[PDB]
Amino acid sequence: HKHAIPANIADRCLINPEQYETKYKQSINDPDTFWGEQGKILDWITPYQKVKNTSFAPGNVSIKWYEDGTLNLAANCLDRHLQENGDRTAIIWEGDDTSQSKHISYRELHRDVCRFANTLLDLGIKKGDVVAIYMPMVPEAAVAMLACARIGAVHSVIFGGFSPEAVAGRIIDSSSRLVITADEGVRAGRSIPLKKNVDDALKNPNVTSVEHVIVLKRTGSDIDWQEGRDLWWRDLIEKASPEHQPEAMNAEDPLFILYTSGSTGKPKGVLHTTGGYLVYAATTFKYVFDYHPGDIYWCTADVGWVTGHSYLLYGPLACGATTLMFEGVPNWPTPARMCQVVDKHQVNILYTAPTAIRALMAEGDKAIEGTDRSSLRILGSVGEPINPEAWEWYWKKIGKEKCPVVDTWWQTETGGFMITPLPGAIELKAGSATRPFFGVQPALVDNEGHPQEGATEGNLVITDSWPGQARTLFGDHERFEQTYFSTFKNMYFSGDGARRDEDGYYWITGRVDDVLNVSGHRLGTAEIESALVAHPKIAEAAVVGIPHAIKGQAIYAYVTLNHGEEPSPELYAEVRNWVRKEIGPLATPDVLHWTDSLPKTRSGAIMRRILRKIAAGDADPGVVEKLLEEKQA
Ligand SMILES: CC(C)(COP(=O)(O)OP(=O)(O)OC[C@H]1O[C@@H](n2cnc3c(N)ncnc32)[C@H](O)[C@@H]1OP(=O)(O)O)[C@@H](O)C(=O)NCCC(=O)NCCS
Ligand SMILES: CCCOP(=O)(O)OC[C@H]1O[C@@H](n2cnc3c(N)ncnc32)[C@H](O)[C@@H]1O
Repeated sequence: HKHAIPANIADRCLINPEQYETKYKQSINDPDTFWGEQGKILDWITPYQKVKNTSFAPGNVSIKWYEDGTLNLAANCLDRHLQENGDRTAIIWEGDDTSQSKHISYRELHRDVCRFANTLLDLGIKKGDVVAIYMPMVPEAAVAMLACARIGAVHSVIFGGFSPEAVAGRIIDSSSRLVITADEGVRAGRSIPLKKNVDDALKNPNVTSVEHVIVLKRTGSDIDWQEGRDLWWRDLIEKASPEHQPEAMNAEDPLFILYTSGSTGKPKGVLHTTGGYLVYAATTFKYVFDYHPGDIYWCTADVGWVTGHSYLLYGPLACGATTLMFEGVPNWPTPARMCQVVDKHQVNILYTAPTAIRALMAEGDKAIEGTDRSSLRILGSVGEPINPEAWEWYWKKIGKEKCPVVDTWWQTETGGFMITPLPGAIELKAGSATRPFFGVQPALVDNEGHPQEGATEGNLVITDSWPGQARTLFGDHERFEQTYFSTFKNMYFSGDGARRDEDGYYWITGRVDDVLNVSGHRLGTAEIESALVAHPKIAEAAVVGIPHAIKGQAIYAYVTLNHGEEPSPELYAEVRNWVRKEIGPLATPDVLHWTDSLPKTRSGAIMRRILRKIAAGDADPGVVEKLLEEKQA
């Protein structure tokens, strides 16, 4: 049944159950008053007058918030805190090696961001230019992002785990002018060859836009160097002035791109602007994590993903929080690592992923052995569904039965939390995201777009805009309309399925499109198919997800070879390595199913549902039996 709000939370919560109901209803009935007042969570250089100005209508998808106002994201995350809180830790950095760590005051963070901003400008970088950031979990990644935002440059963070080919792709689509990386990343006592990956990516003859590469000496390893192109981070920043006066950006000036896998084609750059995004990130962070000054906060998400943008850096810093940046993996060297970090830094709010929770739970009490955990007050979960027994293990083992768990459902296209508990306001059901946040109107529709009311299930749509909504796909607004606003007209389609129970709670069941969730990573099946088919021995491929006790879904690839070609264990490894090279280790098929029996319709279209069910272990009609025999082997 429900978990009641505990008294300690009741005594402190910013939002109680009555306040939730009042605010939500105003957020929907009168969003201009509600967000007009709520926008004051930030400092504006010139105040807005218009608040909500959005349309989801066919041929007129247009989203604007606070449009006539100006601000600077770097000033809201840094400058404004300096006067009263400049000595406060903005970022606690915990190294993969626990003997290495740092506390970085707001004043120290501000200074390096000013220096790096001048560094960028001196390099000929201007407002509107795209800057690729391919960084490990080090504070210099945050410096780079915040300095881009300060000067109105549009950063494009590329997750460090992508391959040279995945990196080149992103640089080409975005016309990145600059690449910011490190000699090597460090993760689980191991090096990641980031700069060398950059070298390989930049040899792709279709990469034409890049003028420099800035390189942080993280490990001091021997690397190759291209004179003139390659610049050391330290060389540049030490010669830069610490004085930088921030200019006003418009609320709708582009802030960042994030490449996101979709149901069809290669990943596209989900674009966020400035005002609405930052208002929404700060508002959701504060209310949902019940942030009180002095609260130590740790989100485990990588900087390379939206969770890392909104809830490691932007939400927290705007709010004047201490946010923890962990360099490593929550279970290395031992499964107790995560909770040792909590004890070490007296962390009060912990926000992580179900895959991580499941990985720790497999280790049982080894995940908590020798650790206290008493500083914790709030837990959270993001990225994927969480089953009740993982939710209960997390709530009992990590939170000592004392901490509410906020299961936050949202996406890269939403900027911030969409459906989530608030810890002082909403009683928890293990596995449920619960109720919509302020300004969020979910609905469920069937495949024909018919709204489904009460306790039912359907396709999860949002029926109006909210301040943190992505504004477009980089260079392709028509695709943006087509992808999200064309299936169910006048509505934003999330691509997820959900049920709503008799209490009005949402239970997110997962993607209903051809998108996979693998270790809490969003990947398209079509893009893995392309990677595979690009192999010179492969003619066809069909990728499906299957359940996996830790990963959530594993990648199961049915593969048809060019005629005359034979399978082998050599070829098996080689085809996995092939995808590892095309995209990255994150997209590596778990299973390869060699077949000549791909099930096609009368018009040659792949019957995915049957592949899915067969892989899950349970025209030319004969193919099913051959597929089942093969699967059995
Ligand atoms: C559970 C988890 C901690 C396990 O991590 P893991 O032990 O490294 O295993 P993963 O499946 O994640 O990674 C697979 C590979 O990618 C590599 N990798 C992972 N993150 C990397 C990074 N940041 N940079 C470079 N390589 C990375 C690993 O080293 C591994 O490589 P290998 O096969 O050569 O050994 C991790 O998958 C995780 O935190 N996922 C949740 C995602 C999330 O945070 N959700 C919300 C984000 S929006
Ligand atoms: C939120 C950070 C992840 O952003 P991405 O844009 O990479 O992925 C969004 C998708 O992750 C799943 N998802 C995310 N959170 C949840 C969640 N809390 N419960 C169930 N599924 C979730 C949903 O399917 C969603 O469409």
